[PDB]
Amino acid sequence: SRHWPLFDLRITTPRLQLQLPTEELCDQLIDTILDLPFNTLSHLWQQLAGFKRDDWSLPLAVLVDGRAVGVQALSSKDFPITRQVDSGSWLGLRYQGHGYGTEMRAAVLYFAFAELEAQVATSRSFVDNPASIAVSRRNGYRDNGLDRVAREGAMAEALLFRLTRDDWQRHRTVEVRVDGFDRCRPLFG
Amino acid sequence: SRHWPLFDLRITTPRLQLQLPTEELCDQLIDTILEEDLPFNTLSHLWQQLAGFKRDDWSLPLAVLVDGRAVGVQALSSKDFPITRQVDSGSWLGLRYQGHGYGTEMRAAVLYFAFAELEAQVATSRSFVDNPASIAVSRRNGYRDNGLDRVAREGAMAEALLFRLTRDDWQRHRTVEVRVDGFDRCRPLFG
Amino acid sequence: SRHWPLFDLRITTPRLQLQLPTEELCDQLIDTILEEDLPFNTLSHLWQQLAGFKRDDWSLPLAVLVDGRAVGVQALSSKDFPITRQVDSGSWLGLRYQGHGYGTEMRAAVLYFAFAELEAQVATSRSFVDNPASIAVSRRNGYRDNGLDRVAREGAMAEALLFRLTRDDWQRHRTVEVRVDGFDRCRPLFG
Amino acid sequence: SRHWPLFDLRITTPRLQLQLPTEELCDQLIDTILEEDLPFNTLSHLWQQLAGFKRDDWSLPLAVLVDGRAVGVQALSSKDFPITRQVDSGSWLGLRYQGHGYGTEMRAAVLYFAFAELEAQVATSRSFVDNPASIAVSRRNGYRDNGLDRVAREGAMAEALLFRLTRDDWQRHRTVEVRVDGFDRCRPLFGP
Ligand SMILES: [Sm+3]
Repeated sequence: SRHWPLFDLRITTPRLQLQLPTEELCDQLIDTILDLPFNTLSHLWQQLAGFKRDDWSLPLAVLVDGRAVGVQALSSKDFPITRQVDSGSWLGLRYQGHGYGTEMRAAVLYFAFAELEAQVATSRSFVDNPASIAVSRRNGYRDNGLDRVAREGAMAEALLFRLTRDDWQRHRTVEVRVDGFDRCRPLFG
Repeated sequence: SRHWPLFDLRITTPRLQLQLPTEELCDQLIDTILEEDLPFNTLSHLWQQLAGFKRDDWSLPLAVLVDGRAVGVQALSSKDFPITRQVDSGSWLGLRYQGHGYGTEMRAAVLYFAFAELEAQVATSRSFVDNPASIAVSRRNGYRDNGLDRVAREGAMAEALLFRLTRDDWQRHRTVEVRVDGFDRCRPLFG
Repeated sequence: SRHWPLFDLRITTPRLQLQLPTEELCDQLIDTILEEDLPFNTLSHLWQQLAGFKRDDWSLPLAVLVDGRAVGVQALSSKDFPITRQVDSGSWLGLRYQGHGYGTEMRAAVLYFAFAELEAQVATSRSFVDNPASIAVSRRNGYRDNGLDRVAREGAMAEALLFRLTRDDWQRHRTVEVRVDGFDRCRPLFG
Repeated sequence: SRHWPLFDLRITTPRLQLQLPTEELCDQLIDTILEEDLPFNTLSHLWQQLAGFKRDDWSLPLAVLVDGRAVGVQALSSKDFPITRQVDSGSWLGLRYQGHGYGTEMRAAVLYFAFAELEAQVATSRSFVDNPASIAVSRRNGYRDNGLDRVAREGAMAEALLFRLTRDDWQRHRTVEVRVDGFDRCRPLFGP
């Protein structure tokens, strides 16, 4: 939308551009994924609509050559107080195995640490998703506990991760640029 | 969106087209309203209605187009529709588009959709007692009185008129020519 | 509870006493209803209503006592009361206590509390069309017809008649002596 | 209530009795806390937890009694318990009642309930880094480190240590004798 400055945020790496999904990018994302189409829109709509200073979720479309290939989300409750963010992500099947996962994580963590002035970033992976765990290792996260949840009716264990600003800085390798954030700054605090 | 059949629904009258608001229509609708927090408030509300559709609890905000331009919104909603067969409506129309009878026509459009396509038995609406435009729309569309209510509006008491229109009353007295296109693929979502 | 002044409220009529249900009274109300999920569902609903009390959104589920036995519930509730000055009521009465004039006495009890203690200007109620006893109680107490609503009830459509009672209509029709105790300490909670 | 079997559950240790708070016990717990909005805030919170019980999402706030006096609450919670077999706990103890070893004993009580009766596989807890007592309870009860969090607490950032205890570790190292009465009837309430 042209009535919401978060739509003008761009985060760019040498290979990727991240931005809030417009109608066109959402439909590209659904093609990438392909009840699922509506569930995907519904979820993105609800995240966009629920943005508040003290409870926000930014689902960023990840673009390779201008094409949406997945989503890298950043979120936080009580950010102005905790200075802690959490992330989640998915990447289309045919785009996995090319290091986009690591690069797109790098991109949101730069945004978090350099623009939002976060002090900690968290993530989690199912223990049977080594690719996502490898992304966390590469970005310098430290193990931060075990959790058990219901995943499609069966027990799944999740590994939790913690990345401080200092550890982030020591481990970073990806060049990241942020544009459009000046008008957005008042939304976060 | 190209991945949700409700976006292909079209309701057309002699002067109007109603359809689910796309990204472009939402932004046009916000342009109309602005004729600070209001833009996000508006997107947020539309987004939550689009995302919240459930067979047993839905709201359908339809952008109202006059010669291409989004001039306002005519909504229809219902909780437990398959059981109640009762729908409710609410609406707004940009100030510079008021006084042309678009209000009456847009209400007639969703009533046709509710009765002819959804097979509703009853449609309801409400107006603040000091909204003469909405009250006129209801009278021109042949609704019955259905009660007097009171609510809080901006920290003060506001009285509200309730309206009810039944399917047979509508069948026998309706006068607006309405066409619905793209409903067959939507049909399963409602029943 | 000894920590919430609403528990000290007493409304008394010639044959009835109404009060917020304590633990023992909730359990008697459940005894009454049972003339497997039902006990917990009742408990859960009463707890949630007790817990949800807010000045701008409250529900008062009053146990109705005949000779010490909890026989039914006469509820009063209101959203934005300080602004609207309007209250709503609902009730149920155990099967074997029906047909003895308790329904009208229990409505008179809460109506007096609303108009004389809370200083309400309007009281509303609704009754399903297939509940003529409850309809008659509304007519007996002076309520006027105020619309029709359809809702889902046990997976089937049930039509409700809505009722409206102004303070003047209340006054004109009131016959039952009502006394209210323990309200002074509750006063701040309501406004 | 005499219409909800969870009220007939009793968990006892050498010094303590734990049970779901009746109306009288809620009022004693509030008396203990008071040693303005606080009474109703407490009632409303207990009422909501009592009412919110579902197989797939429950919270069990247990009043802790020392010779009939209500000194605190030891809670046990789980979302999707029948699947995860993981429980979480939280608790408070009246200022007057701290430093007597009740915190460790009350934790031991719910752990035994969780592992011996609910057949939990994992128990978790968290403590603010500036709550040395709660941290010591987790350590005395054999929990291991399970990470670091930050939360907003009264408008300021507060760090919390997370703790995790497995059934095996509990079985090997538990020390407190615990008795649980009134659980048989409650079995179907916790299973699918
Ligand atoms: Sm009729």
